[PDB]
Amino acid sequence: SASALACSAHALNLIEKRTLDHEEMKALNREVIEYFKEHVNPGFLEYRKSVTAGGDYGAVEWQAGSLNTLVDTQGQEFIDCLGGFGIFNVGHRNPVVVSAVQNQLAKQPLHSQELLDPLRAMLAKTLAALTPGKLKYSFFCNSGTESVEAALKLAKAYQSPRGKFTFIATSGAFHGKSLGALSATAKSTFRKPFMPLLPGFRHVPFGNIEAMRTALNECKKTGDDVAAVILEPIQGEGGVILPPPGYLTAVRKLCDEFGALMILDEVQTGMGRTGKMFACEHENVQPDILCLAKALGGGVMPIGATIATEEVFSVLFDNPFLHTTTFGGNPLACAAALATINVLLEQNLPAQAEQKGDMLLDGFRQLAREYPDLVQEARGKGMLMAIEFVDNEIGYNFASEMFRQRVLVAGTLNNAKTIRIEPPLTLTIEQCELVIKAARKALAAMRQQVAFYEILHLPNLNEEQRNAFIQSLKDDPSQSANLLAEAKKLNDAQA
Amino acid sequence: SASALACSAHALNLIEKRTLDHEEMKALNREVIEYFKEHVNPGFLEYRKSVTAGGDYGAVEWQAGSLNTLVDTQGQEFIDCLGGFGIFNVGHRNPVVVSAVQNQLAKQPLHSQELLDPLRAMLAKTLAALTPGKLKYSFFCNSGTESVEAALKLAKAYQSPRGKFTFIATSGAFHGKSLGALSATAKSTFRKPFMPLLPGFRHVPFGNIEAMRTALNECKKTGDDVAAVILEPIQGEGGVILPPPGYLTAVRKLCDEFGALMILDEVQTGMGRTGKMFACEHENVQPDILCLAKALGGGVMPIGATIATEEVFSVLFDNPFLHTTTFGGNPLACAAALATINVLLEQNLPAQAEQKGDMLLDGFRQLAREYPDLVQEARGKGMLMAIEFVDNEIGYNFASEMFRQRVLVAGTLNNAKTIRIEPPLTLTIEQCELVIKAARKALAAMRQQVAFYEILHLPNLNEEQRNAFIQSLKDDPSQSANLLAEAKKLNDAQA
Amino acid sequence: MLAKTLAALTPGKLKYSFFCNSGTESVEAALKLAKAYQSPRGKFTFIATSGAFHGKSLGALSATAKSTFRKPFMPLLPGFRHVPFGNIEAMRTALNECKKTGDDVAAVILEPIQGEGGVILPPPG
Repeated sequence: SASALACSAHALNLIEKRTLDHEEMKALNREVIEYFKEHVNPGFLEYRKSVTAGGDYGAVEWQAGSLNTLVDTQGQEFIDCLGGFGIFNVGHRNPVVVSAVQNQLAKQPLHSQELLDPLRAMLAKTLAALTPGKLKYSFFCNSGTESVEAALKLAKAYQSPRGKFTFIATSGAFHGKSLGALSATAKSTFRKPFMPLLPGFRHVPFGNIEAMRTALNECKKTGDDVAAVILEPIQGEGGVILPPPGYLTAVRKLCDEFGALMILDEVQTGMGRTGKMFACEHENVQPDILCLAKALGGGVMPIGATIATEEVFSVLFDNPFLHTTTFGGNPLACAAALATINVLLEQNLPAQAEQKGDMLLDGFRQLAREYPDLVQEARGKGMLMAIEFVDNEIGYNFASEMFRQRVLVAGTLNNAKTIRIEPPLTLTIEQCELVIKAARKALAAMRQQVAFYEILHLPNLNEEQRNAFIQSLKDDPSQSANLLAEAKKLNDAQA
Repeated sequence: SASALACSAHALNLIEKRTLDHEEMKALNREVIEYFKEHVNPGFLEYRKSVTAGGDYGAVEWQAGSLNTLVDTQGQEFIDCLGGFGIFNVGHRNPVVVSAVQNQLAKQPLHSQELLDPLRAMLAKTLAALTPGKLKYSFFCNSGTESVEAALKLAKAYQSPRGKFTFIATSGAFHGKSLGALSATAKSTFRKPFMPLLPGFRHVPFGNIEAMRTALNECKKTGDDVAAVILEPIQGEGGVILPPPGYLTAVRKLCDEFGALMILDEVQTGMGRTGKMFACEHENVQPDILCLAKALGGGVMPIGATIATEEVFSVLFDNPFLHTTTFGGNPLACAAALATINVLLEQNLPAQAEQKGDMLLDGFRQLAREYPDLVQEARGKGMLMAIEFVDNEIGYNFASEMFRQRVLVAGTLNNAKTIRIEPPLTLTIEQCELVIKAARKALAAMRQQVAFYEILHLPNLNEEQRNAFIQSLKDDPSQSANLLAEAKKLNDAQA
Repeated sequence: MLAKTLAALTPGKLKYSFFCNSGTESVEAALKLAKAYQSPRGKFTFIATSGAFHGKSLGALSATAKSTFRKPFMPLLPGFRHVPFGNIEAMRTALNECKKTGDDVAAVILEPIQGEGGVILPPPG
């Protein structure tokens, strides 16, 4: 349409604005819907349509409200129970993190890549102090998938001179979408269109120590000895799947036995979300390689980190350029990360995550037994929780109904029936009660709805006998579950 | 030793400081050397030793000086002829980019991942306006290697239902170090320790249209039909290798003929460095997929972009989650990118890059004819230039001698004899002449140096006349050529 | 007796014989010899020629070049490449590029005259 200069200028004018009048708002929303349709992806528009009602599919981000709230272009405020799928552990625009990023921005945002940058050393030292056991050396990148790529490359550089090439992952796992990481990721629909991927990747059931022992033993028998095992301590996109107690310990023991490396993917569970700094600290398990991202950026910067023992990381000492990345370890990202570690440790946000997590999960379990017609079960650990519903449509209506009540929730990439609850660790108790009540009203509306459909498909009743039921349902919506009871109580007698 | 909290607190105290006293500086440099040794990589310390003399290996970054200068922890100012290997096209802490990043930081740094974020739409529209031909849809990530990963995955999703799986790259190419991108990258030492990589990747000589035609025709004959060809318009890491005029056009025609996709990797050559916004505009060639990073962040943010035609990008419309990335398209990075596009277009920095590039390359070629004993050839296009020396030791001494004169230069990952000159496009004419003069003094010192060694190693010489010879060598450097001859004149006469 | 006879009958240092039952099996044994010799030396990729035929067992089929013979059974062995038959510069290019990228060639396999290609004669030398 217009020249690139005009577009950029308009964009900067809109970046400098702090509030919008409604004709400004309507024009901007119309613009972003158009440019999403013609330059980003129209599929996204259809998806949000499936998780909203009416023009709610077209809510546009504008600004962080408070630590735990987001404000769209219309001034509507939302409680964030999504947390960017584990990004905003210390809330939105955390004053400490914003302050550090602002100071380093005043000093120097990106490094020369040639001279020694001090914040990379400081952050590496901090992470060595913060990680269990012999985890000592850190490599910095910009995303979770990049961290997993660095983990895989470390394992390969260490194990290939030892005649081991095959990797074991678990079904339902997610480790990123770059081709290397995608070889470990387990969701069929994510992988099939891009096959062939890396050779020698195998998957076993998550939480099943005997299956994994079988895989390692068979790989040894056939000469395809396993270089590394990679897993999440708790599967995020699988629907917040908790392994049996002692699973991580048994996996460590197994890797020690077969001489395979243990790669723990804590991209989602890390930085205090599960009640401790890292999920592996629940069992005092130290992997050979640990993957971090998301929350490590403090909800301000993109960052990833791959920490390893000196024994394995030493494969990069002779040639320090064997693995690099363009922006990795830039001063802005490092400042963000250091500020985030400081905030988490000074406010003991892991413990808070355990308390608030217990409270929210208590509420969700009570709602789960009150609504077994819609909720299958609620699960979680710390502030990483999920509610699995009976259908996908049901969980869809839940996401929509929560969005209408201005509480942000979203689904899970590998589980279509599950809705995740992943709010900031700074979520207040008041907002905890508010989100529990919001969930209650959501489930109530959904029960009314499923009753309303089920009454329409019952075969053994006349054309006007339903209309009395629909009528009574709508203007007197109180006889609800018990009403549905009445409906079938006539349908089965008329059968 | 110390807790993570103490380390973080110290790091933030140091982020808030703007200058360092002498003893604070000595303690910080000692700290950063230690933590690099024990937590980052000791190999880096050895590398910087190989490109410096004495404590120069231990210069620590601190702050951007001006648009084109960097200041270490000791207050020493360096002219940046490295530009972060193509990152700082608009200089360091560009006021426009810093301003946009600060405004968006005041609103919201990272997006929810659920709602529509407006700056992603704005940037996608801007890039559609700025890119040649039918390049229309953009996917945003955080690095060059991620952009190449998205390019490969687009090609795979498009070509796998058409029975095409193999990829053609070129020798000397660099496309990233994530395993997917690493399958395309061509440098042996980067790839061997991590094999096996993706199957079906082949390489042909860069700039050789008949070799590539041979590869495609043989792949068709054997049923391994090529899905895509990926190449840089000018190989940056290969030593700034220029293809014959018309090569890119012929590659486009060839891909059109065989029904393969053309992936142009402009991670390094993009954003005005080669005298035009994209290098592909020199021949008016539109690829199917275009890769951007580095300079697109304005030297403030990490960002990557993969732009494609609707025909190819439409493979993600039915399932918009088929390829995603955690931080991709965050508001901070988008603000940076829009600011950079604005700066480049408003100050016509591409044309400036052509002018200053021509001037610097003229100077380097003159120095090349004056010093054929050290310089093999100088080459470049716009402000992407390189000087290839006779050996690696020579180019090493050049990098060191330029570092001592406080001009920043570095080598190229795929070429050990070549030193790249990649300064900001905002480099001023005064600094251009200063860099030419610095190169002259460097080459002079290197010639006097090689003379000094050759005089030092002659075996048919006692100690007295050797002391006289190097004494004279110091006291009259312009006689360097003659005395060395004299030295051998005598080293032969007593053999 | 047959191994000794073949040693007497073959040019130069060809000395040891392995006996199988078919051409494709002979090519399989050739490939396995090359692999066992070159894998401890860090070389894995094989170069064949277009129009070549070396058998239809999967190993040999990786070297065989006819599209219709191979496509329905892909994926085959990794690291097999083809260059035009009789073109020494193309093959030199393949070997040099394989060395540059760290995919060093373990072996080159070819017929002295391509039978199924239509009795294709290479240039003298």
